[PDB]
Amino acid sequence: MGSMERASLIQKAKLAEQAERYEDMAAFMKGAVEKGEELSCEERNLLSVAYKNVVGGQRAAWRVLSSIEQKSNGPEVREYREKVETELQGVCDTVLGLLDSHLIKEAGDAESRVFYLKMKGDYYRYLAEVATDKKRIIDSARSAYQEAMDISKKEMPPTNPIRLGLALNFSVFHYEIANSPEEAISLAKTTFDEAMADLHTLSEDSYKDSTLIMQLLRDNLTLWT
Amino acid sequence: MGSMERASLIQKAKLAEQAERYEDMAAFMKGAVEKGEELSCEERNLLSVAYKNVVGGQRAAWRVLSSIEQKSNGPEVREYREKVETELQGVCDTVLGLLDSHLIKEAGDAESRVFYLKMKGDYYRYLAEVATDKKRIIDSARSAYQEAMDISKKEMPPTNPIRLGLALNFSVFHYEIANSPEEAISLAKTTFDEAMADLHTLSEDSYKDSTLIMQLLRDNLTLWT
Amino acid sequence: AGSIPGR
Amino acid sequence: AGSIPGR
Ligand SMILES: *Cc1ccc(-n2ccnc2-c2ccccc2Br)cc1Br
Ligand SMILES: *Cc1ccc(-n2ccnc2-c2ccccc2Br)cc1Br
Repeated sequence: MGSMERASLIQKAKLAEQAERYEDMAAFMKGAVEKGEELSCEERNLLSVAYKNVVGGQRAAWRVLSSIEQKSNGPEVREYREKVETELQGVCDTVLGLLDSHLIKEAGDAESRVFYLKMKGDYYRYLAEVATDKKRIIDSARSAYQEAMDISKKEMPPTNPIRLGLALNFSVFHYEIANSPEEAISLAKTTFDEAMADLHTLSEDSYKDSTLIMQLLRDNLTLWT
Repeated sequence: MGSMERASLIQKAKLAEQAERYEDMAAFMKGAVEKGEELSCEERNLLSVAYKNVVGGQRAAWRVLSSIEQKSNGPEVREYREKVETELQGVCDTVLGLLDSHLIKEAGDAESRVFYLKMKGDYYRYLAEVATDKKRIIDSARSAYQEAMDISKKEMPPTNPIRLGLALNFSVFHYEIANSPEEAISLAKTTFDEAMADLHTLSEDSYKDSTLIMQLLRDNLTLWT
Repeated sequence: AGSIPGR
Repeated sequence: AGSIPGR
């Protein structure tokens, strides 16, 4: 995407989202990141939405194929699950590479740095879902989430939607990846309760944003308890 | 896909369908066709389902982008609509190439030949939707549908699901492409009525198949009249 | 209007 | 369970 203007890549990413063309969206946003400038808040969201949709479809397909493979236990189901798995790992490696070159190191503000570290934890978590260096991948996810948590607790109010989404995803990591359901439940509860106590400070629009993510925390707590 | 066994390609196409990986599905089925053997009834359906889903997503995206482009009347929306349009045309050309090399010429039975000629009309119709050689593309769609109709009326009962789906799609061609709404309505009505009169000959399972497509004919008639 | 959906 | 959906 080296010959396209940064602003044109961003515009095309927005069009790709409207057209539900998420692979295109991700390629446009990768091109925008590779221009070397920092990303605005809206541009970070475009980057995250694009890759979340791409890897979300891969993960859903991997789960279908892994279930068929486990039920069967010819080489075709394993071969095809392996093909999807390799593609998924390639997308995660691409996102992690963008974060490492050089989005995180240039992110000084808490909002941007927490956003990228949450992404780093998420994409290591997706790698962990298919891994069997499994321990090192899990530790990489945990380390990224933990640094994001530490910054968010110092620099952001408890209702900040990025802080809330980070805590939600880290709790999912604890429950689904790290075999730590009690840590997952504790984190979700503490996060919910501290956000509840801070809602009084918010405008109607911010209240809507924060309460929507609190409902996701409550939905997980209901499923886990 | 030249190094994969035909049976493995078919098995993987079925897995790709279960995983909703339609681009993969289409590539597996293209590889199977290129083995040079005729396709069974089930294999023809896999081929059609795969490409219908691929081109269906392209068509939906093209329509979103074409609407934005018409509302705006920078170069980005036109450029991106053009990119999607070129990709869609490439998929249609690929399918038409498989039909021409050599699925149609080897199809002797009415069920297979009608199936492929209907596909030929459909993919020319998708080309026509984005064309502005528009007349020649429209005539190619019409010619394919007409030959399929002529065979189906001679060789298939009026409730045959392939015959019904062909008539449904040809009626859509008349209404949406050929600017012939009265021909579309007449074809849909005659097709519905002749199928209705033949339902008494069918088993419960065949009755279910035929009546489902008759409902689609009725749905179009309700929208058109 | 509607063509055959195709599964 | 459920992570942040992401639009
Ligand atoms: C990880 C995360 C957390 C919050 C947001 N965010 C910001 C503004 N709205 C949202 C959002 C996104 C998805 C569901 C609900 C909400 Br309130 C974005 C991200 Br990537
Ligand atoms: C073009 C066409 C027409 C009918 C079928 N078909 C055969 C058996 N079932 C179906 C079908 C497919 C989609 C919707 C409803 C029905 Br009854 C397949 C095809 Br490609």
